[PDB]
Amino acid sequence: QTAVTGGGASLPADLYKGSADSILPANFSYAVTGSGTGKKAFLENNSALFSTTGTVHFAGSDSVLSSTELNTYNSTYNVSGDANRYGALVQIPSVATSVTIPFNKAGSAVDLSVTQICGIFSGKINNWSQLAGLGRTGAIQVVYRGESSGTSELLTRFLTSACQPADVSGTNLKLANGVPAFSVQSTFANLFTTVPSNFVAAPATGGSALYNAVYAVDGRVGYVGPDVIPSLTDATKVAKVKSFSPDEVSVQATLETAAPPTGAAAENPANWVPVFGNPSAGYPIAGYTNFVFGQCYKNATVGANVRGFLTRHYGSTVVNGVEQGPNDDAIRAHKFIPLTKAWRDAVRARFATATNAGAVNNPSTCSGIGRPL
Repeated sequence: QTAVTGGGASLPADLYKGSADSILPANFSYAVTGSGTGKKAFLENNSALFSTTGTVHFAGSDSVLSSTELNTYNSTYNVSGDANRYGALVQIPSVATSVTIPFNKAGSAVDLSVTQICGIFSGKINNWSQLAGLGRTGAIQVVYRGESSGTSELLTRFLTSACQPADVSGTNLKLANGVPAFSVQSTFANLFTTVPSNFVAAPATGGSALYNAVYAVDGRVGYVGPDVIPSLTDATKVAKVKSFSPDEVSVQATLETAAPPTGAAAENPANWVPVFGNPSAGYPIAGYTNFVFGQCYKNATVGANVRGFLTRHYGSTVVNGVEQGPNDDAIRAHKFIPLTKAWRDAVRARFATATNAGAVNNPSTCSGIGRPL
């Protein structure tokens, strides 16, 4: 009977549950809501947001925990001396992912420069004829996620980092340094003083509904994680960016540029999710999608089930002479990027190994405390 209740981000949802190769155990549930609702469900321990009851045990999110979220959590659920505290939370990367740019406009292969992508998503470029050489004409309608979304956060972090003032001049983006500028937003509409009229919210929650909305009306463009894309390589339907298809992220220029935190750095959940807004090589729109767990569970079987999952997902095996995580074949089959060995080792050592003071249901740290039965 023991249930492990979660949900959140749509981007990794099919890797996690519902496919023949999905990686969460059978007793883990995963209600797809988008990352913002997932974080709220965990942080406020509110399973109604996952259409169920009881304690929320985890969330998936491709939106990082904010400073305010962490401080509110600590001061509510991890109070010094409080016998009723839940304890610390755990934020860890799960896989890395690109963000893809599906579009619905017949013609030749499309390769967008940084300037052009910035122009489309700011509203500056609003007609296909304004994209030189693409052989296309007509209004561009941009489909975006109405709910708080990790995919939105990943895309807007890239746009904030890469777009120059001249790329977004003459738009409704909120000002920075006196000029329109992208900012990091999990609620995409919050980029703007007023949303331009050629931007439309997807008609249902989740990236797959956004994807289908792109193909419902000629001339649309959107943004979505790669798993739902039927073909990442068909540049007549999924744009290249800077000459790269979305399966050409440079692991060297992204994941390998940050090592796992240690010591007090490892006690701070924010340090477990590096961000790479402007990679020096390769397909440039990429980041981590993450889990949020409790460190401590009053239900010992939930704690054991979480540790067991972590031991597999962050494990290490040598297959055909090549080291990999145990789930890496499924990760790649879902069009995602496995974590590097250093990160898997660090997560496994700290969070999955019960004798470690930082581990899920470590007897010393978690003694008498935890998320409720």
